[PDB]
Amino acid sequence: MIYICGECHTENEIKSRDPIRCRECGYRIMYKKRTKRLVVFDAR
Amino acid sequence: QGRFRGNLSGKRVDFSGRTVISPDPNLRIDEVAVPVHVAKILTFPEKVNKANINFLRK
Amino acid sequence: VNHGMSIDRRHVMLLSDLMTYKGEVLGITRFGLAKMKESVLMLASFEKTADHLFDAAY
Amino acid sequence: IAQLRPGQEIDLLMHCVKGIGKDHAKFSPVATASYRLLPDITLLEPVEGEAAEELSRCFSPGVIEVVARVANPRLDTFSREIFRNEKLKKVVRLARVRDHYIFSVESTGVLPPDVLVSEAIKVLMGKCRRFLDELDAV
Amino acid sequence: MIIPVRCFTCGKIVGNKWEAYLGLLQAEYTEGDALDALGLKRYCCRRMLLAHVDLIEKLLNYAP
Amino acid sequence: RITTPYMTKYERARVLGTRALQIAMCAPVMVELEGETDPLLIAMKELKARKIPIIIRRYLPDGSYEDWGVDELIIT
Amino acid sequence: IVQDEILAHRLGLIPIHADPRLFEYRNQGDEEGTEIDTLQFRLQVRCTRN
Amino acid sequence: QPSLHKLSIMAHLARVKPHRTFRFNECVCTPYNADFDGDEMNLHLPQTEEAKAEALVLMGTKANLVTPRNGEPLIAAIQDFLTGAYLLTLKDTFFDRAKACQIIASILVGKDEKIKVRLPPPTILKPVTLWTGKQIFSVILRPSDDNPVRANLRTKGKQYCGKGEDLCANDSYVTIQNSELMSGSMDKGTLGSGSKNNIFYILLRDWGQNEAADAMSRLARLAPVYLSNRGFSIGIGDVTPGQGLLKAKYELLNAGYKKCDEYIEALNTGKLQQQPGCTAEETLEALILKELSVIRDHAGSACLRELDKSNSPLTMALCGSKGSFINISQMIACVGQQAISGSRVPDGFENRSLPHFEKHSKLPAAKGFVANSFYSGLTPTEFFFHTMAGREGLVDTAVKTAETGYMQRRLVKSLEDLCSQYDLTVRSSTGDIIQFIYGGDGLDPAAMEGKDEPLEFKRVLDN
Amino acid sequence: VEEKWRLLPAFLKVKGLVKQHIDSFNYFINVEIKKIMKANEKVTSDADPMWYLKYLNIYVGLPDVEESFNVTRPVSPHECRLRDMTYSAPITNALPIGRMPIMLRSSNCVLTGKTPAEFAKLNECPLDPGGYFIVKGVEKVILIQEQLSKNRIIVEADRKGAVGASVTSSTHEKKSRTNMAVKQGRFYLRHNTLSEDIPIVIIFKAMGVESDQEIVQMIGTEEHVMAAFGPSLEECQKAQIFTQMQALKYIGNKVRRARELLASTILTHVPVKEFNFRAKCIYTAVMVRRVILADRDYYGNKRLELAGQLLSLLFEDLFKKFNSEMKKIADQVIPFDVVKHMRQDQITNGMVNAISTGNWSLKRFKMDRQGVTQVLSRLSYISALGMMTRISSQPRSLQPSQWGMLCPSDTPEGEACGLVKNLALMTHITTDMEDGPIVKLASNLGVEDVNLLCGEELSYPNVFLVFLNGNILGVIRDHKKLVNTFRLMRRAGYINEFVSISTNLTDRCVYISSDGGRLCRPYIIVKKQKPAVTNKHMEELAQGYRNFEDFLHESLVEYLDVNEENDCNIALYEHTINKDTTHLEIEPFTLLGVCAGLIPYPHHNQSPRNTYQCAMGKQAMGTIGYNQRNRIDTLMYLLAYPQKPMVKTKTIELIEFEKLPAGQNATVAVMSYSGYDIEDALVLNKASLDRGFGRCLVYKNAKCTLKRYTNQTFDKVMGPMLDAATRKPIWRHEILDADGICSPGEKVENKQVLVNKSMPTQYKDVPITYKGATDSYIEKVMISSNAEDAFLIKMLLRQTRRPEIGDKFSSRHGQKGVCGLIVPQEDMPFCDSGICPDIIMNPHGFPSRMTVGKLIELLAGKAGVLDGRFHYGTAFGGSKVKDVCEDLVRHGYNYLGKDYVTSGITGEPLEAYIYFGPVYYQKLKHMVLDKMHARARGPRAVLTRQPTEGRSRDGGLRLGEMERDCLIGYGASMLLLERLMISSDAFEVDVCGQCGLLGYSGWCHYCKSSCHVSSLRIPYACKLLFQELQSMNIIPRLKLSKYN
RNA sequence: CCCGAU
Ligand SMILES: [Mg+2]
Ligand SMILES: [Zn+2]
Ligand SMILES: [Zn+2]
Ligand SMILES: [Zn+2]
Repeated sequence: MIYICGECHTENEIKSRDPIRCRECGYRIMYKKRTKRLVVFDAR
Repeated sequence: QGRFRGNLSGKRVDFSGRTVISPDPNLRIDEVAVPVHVAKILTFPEKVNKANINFLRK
Repeated sequence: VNHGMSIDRRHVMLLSDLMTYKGEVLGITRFGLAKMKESVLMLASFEKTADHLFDAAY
Repeated sequence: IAQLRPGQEIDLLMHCVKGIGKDHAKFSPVATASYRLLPDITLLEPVEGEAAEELSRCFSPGVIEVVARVANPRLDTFSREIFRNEKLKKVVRLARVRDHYIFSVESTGVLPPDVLVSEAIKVLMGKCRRFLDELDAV
Repeated sequence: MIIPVRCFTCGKIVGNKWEAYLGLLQAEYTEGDALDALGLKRYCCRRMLLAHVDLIEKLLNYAP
Repeated sequence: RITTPYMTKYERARVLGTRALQIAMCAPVMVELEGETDPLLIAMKELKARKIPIIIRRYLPDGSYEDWGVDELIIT
Repeated sequence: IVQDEILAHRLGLIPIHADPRLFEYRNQGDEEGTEIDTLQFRLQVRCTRN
Repeated sequence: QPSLHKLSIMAHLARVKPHRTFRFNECVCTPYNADFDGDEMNLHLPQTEEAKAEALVLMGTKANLVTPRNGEPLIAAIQDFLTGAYLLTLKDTFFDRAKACQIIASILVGKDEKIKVRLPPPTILKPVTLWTGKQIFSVILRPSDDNPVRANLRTKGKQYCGKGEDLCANDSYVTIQNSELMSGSMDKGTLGSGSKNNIFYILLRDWGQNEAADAMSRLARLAPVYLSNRGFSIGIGDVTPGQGLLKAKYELLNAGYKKCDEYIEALNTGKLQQQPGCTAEETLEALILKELSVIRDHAGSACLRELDKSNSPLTMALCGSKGSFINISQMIACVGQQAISGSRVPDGFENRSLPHFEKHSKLPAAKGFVANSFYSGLTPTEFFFHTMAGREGLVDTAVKTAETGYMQRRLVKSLEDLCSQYDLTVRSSTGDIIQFIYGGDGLDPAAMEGKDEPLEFKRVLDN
Repeated sequence: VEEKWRLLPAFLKVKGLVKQHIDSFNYFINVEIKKIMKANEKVTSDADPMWYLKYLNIYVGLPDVEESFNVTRPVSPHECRLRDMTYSAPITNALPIGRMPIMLRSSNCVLTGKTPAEFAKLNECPLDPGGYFIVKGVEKVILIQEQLSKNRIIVEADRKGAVGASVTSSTHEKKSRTNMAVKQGRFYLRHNTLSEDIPIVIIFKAMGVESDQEIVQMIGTEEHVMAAFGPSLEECQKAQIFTQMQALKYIGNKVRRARELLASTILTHVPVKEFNFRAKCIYTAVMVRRVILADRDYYGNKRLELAGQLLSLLFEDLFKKFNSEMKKIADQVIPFDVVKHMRQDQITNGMVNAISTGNWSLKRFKMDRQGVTQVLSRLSYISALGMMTRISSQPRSLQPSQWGMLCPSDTPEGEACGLVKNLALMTHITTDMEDGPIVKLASNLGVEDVNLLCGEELSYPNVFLVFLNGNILGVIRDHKKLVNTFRLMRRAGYINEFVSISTNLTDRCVYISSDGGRLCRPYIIVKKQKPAVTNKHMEELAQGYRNFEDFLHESLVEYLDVNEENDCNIALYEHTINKDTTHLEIEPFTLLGVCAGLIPYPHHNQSPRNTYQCAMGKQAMGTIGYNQRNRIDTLMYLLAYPQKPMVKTKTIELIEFEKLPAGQNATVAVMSYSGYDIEDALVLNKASLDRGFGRCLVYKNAKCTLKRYTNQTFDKVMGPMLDAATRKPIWRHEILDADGICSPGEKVENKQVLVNKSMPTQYKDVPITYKGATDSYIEKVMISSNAEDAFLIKMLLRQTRRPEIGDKFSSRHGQKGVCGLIVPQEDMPFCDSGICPDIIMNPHGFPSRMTVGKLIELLAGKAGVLDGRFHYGTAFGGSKVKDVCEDLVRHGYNYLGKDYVTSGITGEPLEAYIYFGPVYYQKLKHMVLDKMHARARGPRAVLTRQPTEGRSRDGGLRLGEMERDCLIGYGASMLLLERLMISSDAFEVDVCGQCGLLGYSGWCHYCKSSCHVSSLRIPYACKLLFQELQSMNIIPRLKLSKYN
């Protein structure tokens, strides 16, 4: 599990039941990394 | 809101849908164009009566 | 006819003849329905649902 | 295609297919493929004496000569400014030839426009030979 | 957002005429004859540059 | 014998109402039908051929009645 | 920051100089392509600071 | 969902199309009171086979073509079809066998594809041969050869010529003989909803209801195919006043203002005669309104004289498709006095309508008169008074439906349990007689002809 | 004379739009919290009188948030929008009291002063109005309420001339309504504490003026109708021998449910008395004076209570509840901060709960104003700015006193056709002030009261009596000197600019109003026929070498409220200046709001067609802010390629609407085509929609939070259940990503699971699934703690919809239209130069609606694109047609715009010319995918067993009782049994023959004999009627019969 | 309850 900070944008490997703070920040808005699967789109 | 004026007379109804309307002059005055997705949901129980046996099997 | 709005007289010949057929002119209010109808649920589906149901149980 | 800021990626494969333009307009081989009938403008009355240069600025610029002569009619956009003049509108009838038009093909660049037209005729002929072979079956 | 790469009515390729248009407006070129330099004859392909706003340089600021 | 000899629109509706529901329960059909699978479309073929096994019981509001065969009526 | 479909739609409107009538139509669904029907393109852009 | 009359629920046959909108023919939209501006409407589906026939027979559109208030037809052409068929049956149109077989062959789909459509012989033969417009409108009433419809109708029209029965050059006098339009042009009053002498009402009574619904579903297919290839279009050239209006409106605004300056001055400075209604400063305003409505209607007549034919809002007003001649005078010439609930606008400030005018000013353009038309654009005081008079329309529809919704409810909660019994008497639910025959004659108001008479014998004998 | 419009962009920088929300709150923070401490110092208790708690000051700091013991970190407002917190700052020896939320762009918010570069790191849009609190994550506005004035002698017409002054106690504890009635020709003083309509001369003798000569001298010395005060009451007073002052308190001393010297202070309050009642008598006498000489909706009477005035109604009450509970504690533990820190819950969860649930439930002021706050509508940009300038009422018709203050055309329709107004551009609501220098100049300029003989203030012309804020302050012989001298003084700047002196000559009362809450507006002063702006001033403002507030002190611009506008001669333009002009008008397009004003040429349309757009302008679908991608809101509509309009107005530039527009501008060609455009419908083409004309972006939002319970167990987000392989469920846990939360950048079908929120009862999983109808792609997934730190997780679902059949477009003139048909491009009437249209519009929308302003946008737009220019069509001005039309001629076009087309289908040219050009078509948020609905057979409601209400709950739409009568009138009997018993409530019940009552199943419990019990067939709702009738004592005893 | 649709 790798999450991206609010504005620091550092990948922070947290685990479960862990506060969502950040390395090099304290900001608690952590988005998730984009998926790894082949996503098919239609140009219509 | 009570049972008389809203649950005994004006009661909600199954097999009923609601969309936005748009014109179609290419229909006869007696016909409404119904979308496919609605027409696959609203169903009519047609009993099987020796004339719609092959039609309902199909 | 003052407001445009043409109408058959046979509709007004019915509304007047209902309104005055039990003796006196019975205006179509909540009160005139009690003097027009005998059945309770037709009165009870109209206004004053509380009193019309208890009084017809009395 | 898109704009980026540092740390951002775009990674994608594409698939191209052969599509009719009426399926979706991204398959359209031509920007505009319109046509217009060639106009011809006949001065019924001879015009001269400063009404000619009045009729010059009335039309499209290149169309006219100055007496008044309708020098080259093909360049006329139909502003229809004559009818604002109230004097020359009785003088000249404006008209367009029916069986003489002007095509104007401008390709997007897939095929050169002299091969777009010769393909356009080629599939109309194929659309009617597709039907003439239906009657040969029946 | 970003410049739509077609005209909506005719479909002239107009997405490649944005930074070439902004490069013209950086110079003296008036709003009118800048689009005559890019080969935009009819007005429907002319409004795709004229009436367009470029939010994508502004959204990028708020997208680290 | 005293009511209207015209089949009203409320009698044509219910005669087509119940002859449709009868023929949708495998009733015997009277019109040697030609591929109509909607039971309602069979019933209008029954009405126009004037073969419907139904007698309308018309109630005068005093309580007396007056029968009327659907053969014996003037449809529109 | 450009959305996925709007990117995928804006890749659609780009014309492609490979002429047709070398290729044929896509018969089935056939999302794999058969190199007689399709023509693949790659786009890999990752920007940094200079 | 705001069901206001019997025609808001109607049955329809259902054809599964490819979209998510409920699409119906636009002739049946005035019974629903349904425009297509984002309106939604519900679709119930009856389950038992008995409730399927009760929808089809009683509530079908082929049965309820006619509203039960008057007997008028509600399902008839709206908007474009009326202004399509007026522009087609107008005297000037002529089609060659190119366009004639193209407009006619539009009417060949969907129960109509199996008829040998008979083009009538053309009405010009020798110098060029070509059809006329009205001869193609006759193909709507009788497309085949073996069609049994012979429609007959003779009536007046809008912009009626006044003198002359059918022979005057204005040509607003319809005469159909045996479903062939012989003279006249199809107005709203000969095709639309509300008139008891349009053809779809005449085809209903005389020839069954299947031929009226077919001839109405023929016109809805035919008239756009003509109009989309004829190109009826509005523009701002259709709103600009010519030269003749401006010199007419300028004098009418001056000579209409000299007198109202004197009629005000004849009141306060001296002695003014009084109308019998009230005192001064009440009949002054009623004499102001007479001279201002002189202005907006003479300029409204100055507009209509110079307005060239084939003007688009004029053509939409001759046939009554959309907007009368009042709207053309408002758009072009001059929109008149803006009235609030039947008077000049009341002073919201002290003795003054807006603080731009003077105190106790009874002047025009200070108590609600707007001088500029919508083309030349309203001015800020004029735009405010038009807004003030405009909101009384919007406010009253909010409060009327708050009352007539209740008045619909009290009415139907007393009057619901009456039905004309089989011995022609109309009784209550309890057996008590209200009427001995329904309405004296026992006659449907729905089937009733105009004048509250079932026949109108002049029409039937000529038919 | 040429350029005076420049005063408006200088006014908007200072105090114009959404700055009246802010200044009102900035007054509330920086003044009103220090005027409640002066009212509520000295917390004393009786159980110990030797201690005292005395507040010195309250400071309200910067917004902060703690997540632990003492981190105390600050917050940006677009973090509270994500973490569902509440953007608030602490309230404060020097110890905290509570926390109060701060509206954005306030004096203590973070966003003020900072550059657009710093708005990025705070993740906030610079083109964002502010004036909205962020409470519990959502963003609420306090809507401007309008109340009637305070202590106003209103002369109504209940039966004949009743007058009631709704006095509001400056000591705000109560608000009483001491109205005065006339019964059979006699005056009375009805109150709500009085048990009897007592005659007024009873009051007058109770008020100290005992003799009857004085009372008439008060009411009328000139007798002509005030003699008919005589045999009314002072005879009726004298008819019972009751001439005595003490005895006439005694009749009051009975009915008031010696003891009434005090209780006459709770009657006509704000006239002050120190047991010298002479000031009270004249104010009652003037109230009688009106009646014998004898507008509720007129905007000199309507004062507006803003967001900062309305919070001071709350915080004073919440401070008192904090205050009185200190007395309840100090009287509990004495027979002190440490018993106060738990009352940080009192203010904070008191203030926040009043904004989120919009309820001032204040029993202390007896007011229960419901729905004061509203969630912001972030549909477009102007649907946010159209909420900031909004006024809710407590009549429907437009009054002309709203000229210049409110928008005439911006209103809803329906329930609120004239009850929800919108502020215009150049307005300003006033704040309160002190009344010191107003009185100090009043008593110098000449006034005298309480020494003047009763007779003076009467029909004599030179007795204009000065009234300030509703309290009489003397009488002046010469009204003109007073009105003129105050006005010169205000212009000079000695008196506050906002105060207004107005004079009513019908009743001689001048009216100095320093009320605060008055609707105000600026005008250019016209001394003699030359105005005061002088152009050169309009040039100073050009370089900035001067500011709009320098115009005020130079006596060039005057603020006028509605009351002063009775006394002025406002000239609209320069050329309408008269001999007695008084004030002039700055820029006359400012009478329109901000939702109208967007319209080009509103002065050419019929006026009920601008009003349709003011609703649809808020419904537009466009861009929201520059932070529109970082916002995770519940429903956010975005356009793919917005375009600024070709015909802009002038209000569009001041709002900077073109900086973030809404809607494209498509080349329409108004003509009738194919008959699929009949009732306002409009044909699009299937090439522009393939080229991206108005592609939608509808962004939903699903969320969950994982709370730790009191059981000390918590929620889990355990990953997918792989079955027989690493592959996840058949499609159910396919997008989960193995951390629980679904993966961003992936599509979600129907009934696919977003998170596995599992709950402790032992774990029952409550999977948060995405319902929808169509698929949606995850764009962002945010993970945070809320205030009570419980791991909230927020999704964000893309969806793009090309506009297909059904999708409502409007046309910037209120001519909205569902897109009836989408033809291919090659079937569409191309003109000569090749331009096929996008949106064929029907020409029948024009001659009935008379929207001529649309017909000029096809002209001003078409000349605009051809010249490379944006044509101003503002209100009451802009580019005229006689110069636009001669610009088409230079580019070789028709001078009306009607271009010769040839038809696409048949190939021959069209018989008539077709109007043609670009007009601004804005797509709006009524797309048919959100409204397509059908219910075959689904959930029934648990109580009444009918189908549920709503499409979110799988629907069923109410065949109402109005449609019951339609089904009655057709005579369809068997339909109604099918439609209201068979397919709604198909129930089956058992009753018995004898004693007929509902007995369950096979036998009836009453009379156990089981033999008579015979089943019925009934709707369930009727069975629930019988069973709830029988619950009370009404017993429907059914008596069955067999089918005959 | 608000909002919004008609
Ligand atoms: Mg509507
Ligand atoms: Zn960080
Ligand atoms: Zn183009
Ligand atoms: Zn029993």
